[PDB]
Amino acid sequence: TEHEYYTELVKVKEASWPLFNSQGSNHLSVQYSCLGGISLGLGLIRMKPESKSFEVQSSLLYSQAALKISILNKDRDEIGSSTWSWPSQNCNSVLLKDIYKLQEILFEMDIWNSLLQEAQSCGNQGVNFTGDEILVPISDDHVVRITLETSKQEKELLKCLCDTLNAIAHILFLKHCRKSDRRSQQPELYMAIDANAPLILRPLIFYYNLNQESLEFQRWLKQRDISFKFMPNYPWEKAKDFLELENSLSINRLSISWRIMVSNFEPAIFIQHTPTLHGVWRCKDQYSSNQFSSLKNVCQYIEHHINSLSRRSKKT
Amino acid sequence: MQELYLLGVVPSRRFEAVVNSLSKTLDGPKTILEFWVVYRPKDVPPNLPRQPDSWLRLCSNIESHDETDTEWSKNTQWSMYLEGNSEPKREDKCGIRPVNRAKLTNGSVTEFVEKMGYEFSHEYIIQGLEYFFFDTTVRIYQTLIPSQQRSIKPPFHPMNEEQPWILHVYTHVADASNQVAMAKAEANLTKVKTLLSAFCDLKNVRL
Amino acid sequence: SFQRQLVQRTNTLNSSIDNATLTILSRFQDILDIAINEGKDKYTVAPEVYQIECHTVSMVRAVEQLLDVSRQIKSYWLTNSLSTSFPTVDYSEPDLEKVKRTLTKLQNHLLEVSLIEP
Amino acid sequence: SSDTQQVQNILELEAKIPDILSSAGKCIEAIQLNNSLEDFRKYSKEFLETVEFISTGLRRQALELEKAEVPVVSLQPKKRYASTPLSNLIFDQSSKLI
Amino acid sequence: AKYRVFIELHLNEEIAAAFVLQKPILPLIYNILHKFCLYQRLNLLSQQTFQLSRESWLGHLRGVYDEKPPRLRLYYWPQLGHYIHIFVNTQPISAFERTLSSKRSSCEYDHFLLLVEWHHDGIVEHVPLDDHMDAQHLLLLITQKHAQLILEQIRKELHPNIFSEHVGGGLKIHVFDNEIIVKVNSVTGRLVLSLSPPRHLRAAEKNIALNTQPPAQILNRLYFFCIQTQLLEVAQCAELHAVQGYYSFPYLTFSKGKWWVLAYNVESNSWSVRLLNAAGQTLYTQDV
Amino acid sequence: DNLEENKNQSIENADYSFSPEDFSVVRAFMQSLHSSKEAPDV
Repeated sequence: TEHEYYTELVKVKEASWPLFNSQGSNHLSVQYSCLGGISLGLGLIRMKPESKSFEVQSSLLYSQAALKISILNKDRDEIGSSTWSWPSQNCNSVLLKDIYKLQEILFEMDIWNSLLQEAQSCGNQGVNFTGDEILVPISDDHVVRITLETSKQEKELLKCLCDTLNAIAHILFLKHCRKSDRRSQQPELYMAIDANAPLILRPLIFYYNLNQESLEFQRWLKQRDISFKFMPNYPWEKAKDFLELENSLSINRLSISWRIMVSNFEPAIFIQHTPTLHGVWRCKDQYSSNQFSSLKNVCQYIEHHINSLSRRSKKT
Repeated sequence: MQELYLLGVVPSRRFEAVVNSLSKTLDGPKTILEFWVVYRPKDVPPNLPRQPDSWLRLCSNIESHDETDTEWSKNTQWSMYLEGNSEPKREDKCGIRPVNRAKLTNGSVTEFVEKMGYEFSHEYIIQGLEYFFFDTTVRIYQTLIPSQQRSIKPPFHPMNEEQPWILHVYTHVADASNQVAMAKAEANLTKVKTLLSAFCDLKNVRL
Repeated sequence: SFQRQLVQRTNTLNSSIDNATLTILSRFQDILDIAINEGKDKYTVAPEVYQIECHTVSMVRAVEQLLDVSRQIKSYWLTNSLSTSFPTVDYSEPDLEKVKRTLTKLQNHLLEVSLIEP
Repeated sequence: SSDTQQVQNILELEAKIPDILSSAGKCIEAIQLNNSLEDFRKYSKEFLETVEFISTGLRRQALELEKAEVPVVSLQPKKRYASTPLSNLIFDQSSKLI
Repeated sequence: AKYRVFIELHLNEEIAAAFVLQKPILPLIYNILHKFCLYQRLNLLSQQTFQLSRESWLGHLRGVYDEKPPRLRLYYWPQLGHYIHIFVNTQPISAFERTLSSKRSSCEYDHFLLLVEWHHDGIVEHVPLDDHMDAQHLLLLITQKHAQLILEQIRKELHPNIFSEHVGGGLKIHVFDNEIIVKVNSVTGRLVLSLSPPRHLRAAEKNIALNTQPPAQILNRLYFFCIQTQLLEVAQCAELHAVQGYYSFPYLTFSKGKWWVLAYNVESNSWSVRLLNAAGQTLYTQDV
Repeated sequence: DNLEENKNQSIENADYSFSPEDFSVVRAFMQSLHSSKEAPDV
């Protein structure tokens, strides 16, 4: 019985894993979350005479889990869909495979802890959760509901959206793991609420309201057909690795110029747009600069020009 | 700012194991390189405190700055420290001393110590690693002698062939009056002390 | 101190070892003292039998004590820190370009981009 | 001799211990079934080395356990946050999703 | 399978015990079958509370289980505390006692229930239970009723000037709404300006966390200030600088440009003119 | 059940973790039941 066991432990230690003794149970146990994430994880290597080969016990709930995300319709019929996945391993033993599924489960439990915990603080952007699910009300009556697993071209496009929503959440999650390093970032704290939020999801909303708003604006111009020049400059336009792209997502202001074209003679009205993540429509015409908030005020502000400038055309 | 220092000799014979250990049980490592300077007061008669700690200590991070440059002596960032003596008969519990992290920004840097009438005194380069632990932090020392005065060109000169690595736990109390914050700090350092006593022997040391 | 801890622990280990071995050898050694037969009273023989069996059980027990030590030492050799973080599937190193084109495209979805300019 | 290797060395020690039983029971058997003092002198002469070599082997392996200077108490792990392989792994899946 | 083993033993003992003493006979098993599944019902709840402690949602949850007959003690967010108890109980009623029976209808069971106390309210309301049920959902319904009582309370503390729907205190400001749903778990109402809110966040929610002043006068400040936020955007055409060199009285004091000084104003809201220095000729109108 | 060396070493906080807890409280089920069956008698 003896030689069978500690040699297996050699098989694991050879693969470089932390090992620690337990209570009176006396079995050695694996720190399976050695790559880490948030919470610590342990698992005794239970002897299994019934199968000879050993198997690791753990307190983990579901044998399988992943951060499912999906798109409700107006009737909340599902349209888009996603589920988190992992690349295949090539273990020399079943037990190590169990260790990997084990660690990935603890990992996903932690990411669920993250979105659930932020879900408290971010509700003032309109985020909701009943606890069993996380409502995210948005445009065109939809909810990007999220749930952990228990136990024509548009579909492909939305599937790509699901890829983004699923992966980027993990990336930002890892960024939060980087932020757990405790540099204590003072200046943003007063731009922050309460307090050390992961910020794992808020920017993801931020770019969405950005998209929907700019879209609505361009549709407002198209409704009466007027020339304009959209001028994007995203933070992630420049990156040489995922480490830079990781920092591309931040609380930083995102200016966007809008050289709308009206008069064929009088100068185009510059329209700065700077939505800060937390903590927006700065007009600038032939007359003087202005600072708004609602896009509708920007619209009527244009209306003063289509009106009064036309009256200027009528002056002579 | 009342710092709560600790000290711990590390023989170089076993130093790498300590690194592999700390990396697996603490935040960081963050790389540490720095160039101390001391500029000496020179006035008579007393009462000048003229204490060995009374001599001023300007500090400057130098790691990110490139070795080739020679005009780093002013262009580099700088800071100023005092570090008063530790409180008397302080044992078991960590020694505690006042510290003041001054900073400054101008093209005129070093010159000011002469403007105070102070002149050049002893200096030494520090290298090692820091490890975060919420508020508390532990830095490990190597006091390399510079290859030339105010020069940043390797090799730098060891004090001896087998220089001990000088481990140094510390934390920075915002103010001495708050025994509450003193309690939280003494607690945190106590937990750190327990955390790494398993492979090192820290102790209070008078200063 | 760090030293005296391992030292005294080593003292404990050596103590248990010498005690176990001395136990086995003593219990066996006294059986020969018990081995005598002739000239004994019939009653006197009786306790000696139980003494034999008990010495044997004591021997096998100290033998168990030895393995009990062996498990300890094995546990000590696996409580040590790893030299390095373990290798995994670093294979198929991910592209940066597609991620950018996808993010930038989706963010610009249904949007009439008009270059940049200074 | 490093890390797991000493443990494997302990495996070498493992086979010897149980036999020490029957060998003793062999020794007595020489005065028992064999009824021979000389053969008992033989196997008793053999039997003691099973004791000596294992005892000294333990004391020496333990001495190695001290020379290795492995700490007496298991360390409390930090909540490790970002080993690189985890990072490029998650990145690998990210491209896998893309 | 251990349950199929260990359970049968003692029950088979008691079935004999019915004959060892007086005849009951069958129902004595029945009762024992409930509290069993009821006591486990507490564990299956109580253990989950610990999952909500060590994991999300972290703190403000520490309902100790008790070794006596079982007794939960859930706690909550600090607020100058608050707690739920849960118990099995026995409440016989005559309404079935005689109207039933004489059939396949039990007299005494007897008896078993599920208390759910809701203290620090004086209500001690016995909220319904109906599986599926979890440690969470109770806390959810409880925060719902409790916090909504805080909502209606502050609604009473609100000015008459600003009417509010029962939906959650979602007060209007022509036309934009300011929903003020209370945060689940920890308080500080997660108000939503309307999508993504401006700086008033820090002026509100974080300021509400400051705890100073009643959560009303501050809201009063918000109603006072947001209207200014509207008008100042409307102040761009015709430089209504709203100079405060006259007075900070609620009626408000817009200026004019580009030029004793006349002072156009709005308050009722209604059209109004009050040139003043002093206080000169004034008159009001009502267009739109 | 029936009834409900120096190897004290283990990781401090442990949690999150696992450690049997091979069995618990199951004895308290039925025993609370029989202590309660005698309750009306009491």
